[PDB]
Amino acid sequence: LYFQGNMKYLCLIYFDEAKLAAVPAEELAAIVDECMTYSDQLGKAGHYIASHALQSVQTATTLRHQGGRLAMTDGPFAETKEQLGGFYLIEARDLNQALQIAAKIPPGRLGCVEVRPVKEWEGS
Amino acid sequence: LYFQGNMKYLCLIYFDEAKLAAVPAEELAAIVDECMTYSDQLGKAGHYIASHALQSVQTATTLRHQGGRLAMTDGPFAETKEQLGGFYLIEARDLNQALQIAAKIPPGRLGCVEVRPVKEWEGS
Repeated sequence: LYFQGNMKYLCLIYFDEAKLAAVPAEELAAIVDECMTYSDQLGKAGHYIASHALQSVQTATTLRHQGGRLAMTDGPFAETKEQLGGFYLIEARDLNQALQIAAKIPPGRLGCVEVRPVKEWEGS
Repeated sequence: LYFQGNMKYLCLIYFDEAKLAAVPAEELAAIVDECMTYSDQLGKAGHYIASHALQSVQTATTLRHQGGRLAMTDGPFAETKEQLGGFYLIEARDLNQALQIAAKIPPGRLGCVEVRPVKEWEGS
């Protein structure tokens, strides 16, 4: 007998925010539409778990535990070339299938998509 | 009449993977337990939506759309001092309440927690 499935993967959508100005507003809207349509197809296929587009890192607030002290700072965890702009939490039969799905995430064309397996293996 | 709530926030858990070796294995296990207990309390309170610990960035695979070409590379989106090691997707009345919850995420003590509002505002 084998443990019964449910391999989940976090598909991280990374892209330079400073380049959304260069992208025509109408095409940017298309990505949003294709994204809703893709999520629906994923849902019907049984892959969809959750997904969200994130607001600018400018809206972020970071909390860091230093000594035993908590410090609050404006902005993201760190300055990076590409910021985390959204994610898709899915379940697939394996990493290869997860990559096939991630390759189709619409917003991913704005930069890249990092596929990371989660630790939790739900099943029996 | 006001639009009816459901403000969601992504609490990103960041920490240097190279320092999990320095953390005593037993204390590391405690964090895992406090984490399960905290998720349960969050669930009962109505804040919990989803949460996952991520496997090492070594298990990551990144997909990037260049010209019209898709390139696959081993590893994360980029090399950073602290890697994204997990997340909590929650809903709170506002950012201040979201920060109060994030300040209590157990794994957050390994580095920092970035709280980012999602774009989607579900309700009516």
